[PDB]
Amino acid sequence: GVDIRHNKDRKVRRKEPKSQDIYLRLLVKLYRFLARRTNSTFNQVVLKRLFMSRTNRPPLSLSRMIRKMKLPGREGKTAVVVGTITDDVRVQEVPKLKVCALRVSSRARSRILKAGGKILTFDQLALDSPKGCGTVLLSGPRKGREVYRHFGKAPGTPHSHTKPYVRSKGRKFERARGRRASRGYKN
Amino acid sequence: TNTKGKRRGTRYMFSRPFRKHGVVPLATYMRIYKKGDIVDIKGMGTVQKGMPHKCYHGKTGRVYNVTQHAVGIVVNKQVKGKILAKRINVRIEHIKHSKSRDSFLKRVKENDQKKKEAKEKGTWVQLKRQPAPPREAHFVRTNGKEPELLEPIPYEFMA
Amino acid sequence: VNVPKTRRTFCKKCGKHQPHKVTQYKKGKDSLYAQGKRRYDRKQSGYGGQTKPIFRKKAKTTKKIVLRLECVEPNCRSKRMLAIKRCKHFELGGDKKRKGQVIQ
Amino acid sequence: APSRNGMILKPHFHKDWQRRVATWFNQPARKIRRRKARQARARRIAPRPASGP
Amino acid sequence: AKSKNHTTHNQSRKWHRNGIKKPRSQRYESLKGVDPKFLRNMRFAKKHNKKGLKKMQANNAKAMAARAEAIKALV
RNA sequence: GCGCACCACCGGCCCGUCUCGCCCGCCGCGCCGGGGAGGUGGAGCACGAGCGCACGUGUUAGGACCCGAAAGAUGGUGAACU
RNA sequence: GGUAUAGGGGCGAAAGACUAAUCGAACCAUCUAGUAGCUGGUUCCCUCCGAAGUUUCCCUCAGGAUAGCUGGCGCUCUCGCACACGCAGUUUUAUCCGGUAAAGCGAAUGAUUAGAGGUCUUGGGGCCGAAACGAUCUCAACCUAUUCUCAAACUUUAAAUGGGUAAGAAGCCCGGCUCGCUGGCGUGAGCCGGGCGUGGAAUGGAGUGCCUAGUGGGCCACUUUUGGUAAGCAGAACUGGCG
RNA sequence: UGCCAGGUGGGGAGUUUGACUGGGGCGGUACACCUGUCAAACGGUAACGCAGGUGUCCUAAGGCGAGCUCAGGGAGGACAGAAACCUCCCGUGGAGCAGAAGGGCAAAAGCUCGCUUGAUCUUGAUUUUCAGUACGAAUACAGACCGUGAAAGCGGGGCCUCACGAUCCUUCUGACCUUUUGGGUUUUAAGCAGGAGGUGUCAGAAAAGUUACCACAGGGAUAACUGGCUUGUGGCGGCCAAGCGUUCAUAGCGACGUCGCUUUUUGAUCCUUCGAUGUCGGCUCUUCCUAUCAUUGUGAAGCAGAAUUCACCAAGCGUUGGAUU
RNA sequence: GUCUACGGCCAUACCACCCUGAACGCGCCCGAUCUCGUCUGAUCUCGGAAGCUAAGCAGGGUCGGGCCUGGUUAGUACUUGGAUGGGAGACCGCCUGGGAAUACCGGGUGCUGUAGGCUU
Ligand SMILES: [Zn+2]
Repeated sequence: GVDIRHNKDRKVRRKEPKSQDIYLRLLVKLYRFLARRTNSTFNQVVLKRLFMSRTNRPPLSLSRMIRKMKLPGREGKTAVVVGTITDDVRVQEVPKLKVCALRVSSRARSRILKAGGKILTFDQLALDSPKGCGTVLLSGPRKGREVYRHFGKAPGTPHSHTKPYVRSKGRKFERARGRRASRGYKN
Repeated sequence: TNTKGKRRGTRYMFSRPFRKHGVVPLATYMRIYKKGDIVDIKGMGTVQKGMPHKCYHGKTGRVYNVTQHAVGIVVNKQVKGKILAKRINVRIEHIKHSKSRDSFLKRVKENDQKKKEAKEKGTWVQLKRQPAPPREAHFVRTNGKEPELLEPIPYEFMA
Repeated sequence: VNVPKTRRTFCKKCGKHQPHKVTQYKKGKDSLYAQGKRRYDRKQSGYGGQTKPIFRKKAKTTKKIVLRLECVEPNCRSKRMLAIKRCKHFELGGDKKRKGQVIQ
Repeated sequence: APSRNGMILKPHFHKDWQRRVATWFNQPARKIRRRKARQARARRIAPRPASGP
Repeated sequence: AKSKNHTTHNQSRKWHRNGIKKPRSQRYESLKGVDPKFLRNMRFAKKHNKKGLKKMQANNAKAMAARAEAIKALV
């Protein structure tokens, strides 16, 4: 006879990756041991990000990684990205880097190796710095997907700039009553 | 069903009190308001332009915009699912300064004074307010005169 | 309602306040060659009877009178429609009523 | 009935499309037949180019 | 076949099931709803804030030097 | 202290539109073209995240979870009863 | 017995009668698995969470859409890893809001009883009078001090309950810049640099983004209350239950 | 005769014949809006609840600046009287502000004057039903042209709360506006922006009846039976006592008031039943109730006998034959 | 002690009657040429300083009316929450907290800001 609301007693956070691939599970075991032994929170963050789904770890662009490493203070530090590193074609000068990532695109890998940089996997990063010392943790833009453009306040509402679900943009598919001031109203 | 009129049910709210009709006093006109000032809204029947809605009567909000002779104020209104902070434009006569924040500001100044003081002395002074404590047990002196006996009054039909 | 035939008001082309001649607005002919009229005729032609709905549920008994104001100053002559609230009695220059007189 | 921000679409399945559904289970057989016909024509025109004029 | 017209019996319980909250207060609120002349003046001031940056930097350096001298005198 | 991702805000940029205004170019000097500042509208830019396949749920068009009408149309057969 | 009239047709001394046990539109096949907001049914186990009959719109009222109630997927952070920010059907401290209960009508408006002083003022019946405010009362509306009873659409007053706020770092104290706004100097706002931390009680880990089934017939009970004589009647407000 | 055009054309064909509703129909609009109450002192809140109002009107009844105070009452002055005109005083608004009501207003927001059309044009922001979407209405601003006053200032309609309308189509206005398709010119047409023509079932179908010849999918959400709560009404019984009763309230009655009982009448509700509970009477038959017509036993009188009504225990036994319907 | 000009709170300031005002000041008051507007210099405007506290105004008084603030009314009316409390009901009582308003009886009858005067 106790009044406790069991509505949110079960936490929905992930515990193991849903992927059935074996290399990711081996990395999960390694970082589980590292997080439960070492006092560093870097291992815990890396394990949590490894648990995340594909959409929750967007790819990181080479230009974004370059601009994040160019910040003063993180000189000679290894970049740790749980997603994938993708080449950026609109950048010419690429300094040498120390990048740790699950995957790297072929073009980005060629660019980094030609620039004189070094690319490491997560097991190599664990062997080098078990507690993640001298590491810069980076991630891609979470809201970069076009899916989030359709989220938020619904269209046809004042002060809303949400992209509606339209079969094909055009003159006679929208921008009519509800959007034109000359036809009914607008928001 | 009831009508959705703006001034429906405001027979007594938007009405001046007894022996206080006539010309509006000029202190309300000649008192200033700044941004972020806590102000309680009270409608006035004499002035109709810029009159706030009946739902905002008695509600208190902060000032965010000040026009020539009106004030933009954000107030919290609860409508059946949630509380929304919404901004309304209210003329000067329908607005008053709130002393609730002034009472807290005075206590803040007292705390600053009492922290500047008693610091070089080293004696830490109690700054936090405390609820009503026990009544600090004391002695009651019955000097000579004994306590007065109270006999219940017998019933009698008066009316 | 009563309105004067002259009204000094804002002019879009001139940009300043100038006098305007005031007239009441009336509907013109359909000219028989509008796109909607042509579509209506081509749809009504042939068999099938009446295609478009016919409004037979009139309720109100007045129209919003529209004032056409023509700029008096030459070289502009800019017309502009001005709307007024509903009224079932409209006139221009109609007997300004001579406030302070007798009634017989 | 629309439900919480779905795309407005108009499927063109109001006719008797099931009677006029055209399957493609004969695609590999058709490819084999075309290949055989092409080889037969090439063997017919022995010194002439396979592609043609 | 008359039905019930209107009631709000369970509405309070429905509201409080999710725990209705006050609106999210965030610092640096939006400037929507401010008079256009004031907005223009603030925009001009922000645009011209870059003017006289060296004077502000020199004044800050002088203030830092004064504070350093004061703390050296204190110690 | 450098400050990922993300939120709030301030600025900046692109296109449509309004207002005030001053100058630029020429193969054709004109009912030419270009540029500024200040508001506003856009599903926009602001160092990217999409494409293909598979699975799950929800919404529809189709027979459409299964069975159910009173009706309508097309073409044929009945005066062996009446 | 033969023959002629075949289905929106035939035929009918007329009953909507007959037309192969069917006739207010015969029978067979096809469109056709026609449509149904309406009935009925909807197949194994365990575990966890777990509702609504409410908002507004619809020729809407046995139904949908939209919010609400609900589930799932997560994500961003704090930490019993001797070292905590924020949030609340709570209370307390100060500040405002109300016009209901109550009370009043010797105070405004409306109703209303009865006596005293009033040719206040006029008028009707009357009696003493040709009449007379000359004496006598009376009934009519009014007054001067009183008196009896009232008001959901009255109120000078006026609670209990209740509704917004503030109880600090997103705050104070200085120094300097910008302003095409405002001004005599000044404002006011925005920019940068520096100094000061437990800001009433008690309990809670919080915030955020999407996919989203079902529900949109309710009923009962303490208290308040509308119509009705009353109703296991109809219709409302808070809370709690059945559902 | 062949083809167009106009008229006639339930002979024939297709279809429609709103919604709420203490069943439906009839009656009304509670269908779009506004005022006070309902409404329980934030707000919001139902009924075919109560009292009402609206689909107008205004070139002034809008906007300024100035001057006066209104309704009413008293005292006075030739015609002149209760009401014509003039003067003095009192006069918190008891007048007026267009309407229905509420709020509000006194060197006004009222009346009279003088000038005027801020009832003009254009971006946005916000408020009321809100889903926090439109429409309508409204509030602070801003950018131009203005009106008025000496000026501060006020005014982009009416002192505030109501007076109104989506898509499509048509019509008018505006740009030295765009396209009109291979290029060029001109009519025409299609475009952008701002008004109007209207959907009163007022978030907006184009819409007459009957069926007793009827049909189908459903509903006891919804009626006509019974039975359920209540007893207004019907029937029956008490309490007080002004009087009727020749005298005398209570032998028998009983006004003005008031308290109850019954479901053997009609009412109200729709709780059970619309995949069916056979819908009035009469005949036959059994049982039960007393609110007792008569019989048994008694109390009472305006009970001399007879006759008689009033009351008590009391349902054991009886409560008939016919004309009409 | 007090007056004028501009005010703030708007009756403790208002209303009725009586008494007193030394000086400045506020006004009454004298005229219509000029400015100004009316049927009338009545109001307003203008040009003045022969008379006055007569009046306004200021101060005081009324066992004054009213107004403001207290006691009484009264822990009464009412009211949050509670009970397997009473009663046939209408209603009432108790526990737990808050707490009114008339009649009736006391006190008071404007404070104050800026600038400029008089009693030097
Ligand atoms: Zn012009």
